[PDB]
Amino acid sequence: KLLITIHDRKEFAKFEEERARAKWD
Amino acid sequence: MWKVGFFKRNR
Repeated sequence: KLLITIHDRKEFAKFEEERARAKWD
Repeated sequence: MWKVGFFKRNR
């Protein structure tokens, strides 16, 4: 039940990996 | 899982 600390960082990067990533990426 | 259903999106 503590997977919601690191896995939640990806479970949120749905479009976030294209919104807050492509910025510096 | 438990709360994850709406937590892994919430947190």
